[PDB]
Amino acid sequence: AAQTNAPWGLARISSTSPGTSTYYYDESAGQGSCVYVIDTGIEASHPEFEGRAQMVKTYYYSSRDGNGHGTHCAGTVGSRTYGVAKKTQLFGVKVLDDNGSGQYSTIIAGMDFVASDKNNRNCPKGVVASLSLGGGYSSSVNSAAARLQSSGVMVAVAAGNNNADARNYSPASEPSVCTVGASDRYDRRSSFSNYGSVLDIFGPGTSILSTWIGGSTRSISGTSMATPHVAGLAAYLMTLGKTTAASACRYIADTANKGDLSNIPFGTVNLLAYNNYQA
Repeated sequence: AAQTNAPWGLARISSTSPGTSTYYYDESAGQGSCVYVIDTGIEASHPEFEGRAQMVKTYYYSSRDGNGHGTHCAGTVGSRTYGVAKKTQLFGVKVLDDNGSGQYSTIIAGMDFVASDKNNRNCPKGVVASLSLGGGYSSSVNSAAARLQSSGVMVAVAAGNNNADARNYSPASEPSVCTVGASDRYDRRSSFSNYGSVLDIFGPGTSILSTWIGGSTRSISGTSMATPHVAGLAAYLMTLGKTTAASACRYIADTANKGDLSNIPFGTVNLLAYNNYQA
């Protein structure tokens, strides 16, 4: 595969450099892994999702996505035009309101609806969860994240958008998961992006074009945009044999673009999510 004049995010993860405008990948393309987008929900009726998106769970009045973010990121996972893994199912938990917010009661319950619900679904390839969310540090929410990973669900968390050591932010801080940071298109860790010991890989977080509520397709920045790429790739890869739910992060890191970002602090890993598709 070889989708051209692609978003900058997708093209980048297929490329050892920035400055390429075409996305390259395997014909597998996510067919048979599943991904759990944990955020404001999936507008599954989007023409981009071709039936692959759905609302498995919602802790609020409706499954309905009325922010866009849950849809946006969902696209970056498994949209056909904007997404990393273009043949994967997309299982929406709606843990967050349209105010743009929620509780750890819900958040955690979302982590843990999935730890089970994965069962109910079919992913002979493996499952990926996207923590499209983060707050201050809290030791429940981190436990949850672990539990979820512990339970064979490849977890991807945004490092955060506070321009701080992630360690003061959860679920990002949890050792077991893959904590993701953002890069701007010129191989620069993005301004908002958090950092430090904990972070695993980097992704495209910046200017990221993807799906949106009401048929549209817009472009927002954030380290929560970074992650569905990584979950996307995780799911793209776990589908390929190349790794297991546990081994994703440790693979993605072993396979990344080494010393291929700048504006990287001390400690903080210098690696960038690479898909490794020698086309």
